[PDB]
Amino acid sequence: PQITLWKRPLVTIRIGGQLKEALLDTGADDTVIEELNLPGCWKPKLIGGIGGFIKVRQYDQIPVEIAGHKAIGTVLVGPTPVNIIGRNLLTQIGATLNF
Ligand SMILES: CCCC[C@@H](CN[C@@H](CCCC)C(=O)N[C@@H](CCC(N)=O)C(=O)N[C@@H](CCCNC(N)=[NH2+])C(N)=O)NC(=O)[C@@H](NC(=O)[C@@H](NC(C)=O)[C@@H](C)O)[C@@H](C)CC
Repeated sequence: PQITLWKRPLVTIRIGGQLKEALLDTGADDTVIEELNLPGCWKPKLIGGIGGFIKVRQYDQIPVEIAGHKAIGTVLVGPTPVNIIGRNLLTQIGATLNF
């Protein structure tokens, strides 16, 4: 699709069999989702944002369906204020910015 930016670019994703809402975030290197269980092994990581750093769980090679487009890649899980789809998965679905 073509998504304009008058409103937050929120979309439905499927991850681990569950439906969630997430923000398409060109300013995020990585995909960060609120605390939940995912299958498999994770390792501890820290990530930064506007306000500082938080601790997250890094899961690799997780399938995510993003507005009906498939991706498989890293998902970080932790106390993010908003679920965000970052460039690691936006590139997989062919997302670009256009103006
Ligand atoms: C979680 C809240 C929504 C997404 C977030 C994405 N902003 C980018 C900004 C770039 C850094 C300052 C971000 O956090 N990116 C992180 C996301 C985490 C991630 N791992 O991908 C990032 O790329 N982090 C990199 C580091 C890049 C930082 N800069 C740098 N390396 N020079 C990293 N790998 O840790 N937006 C925001 O932080 C903005 N917040 C908002 O829009 C709203 N606030 C809330 C709480 O939703 C609004 C109500 O204010 C800020 C800028 C104020 C207008």
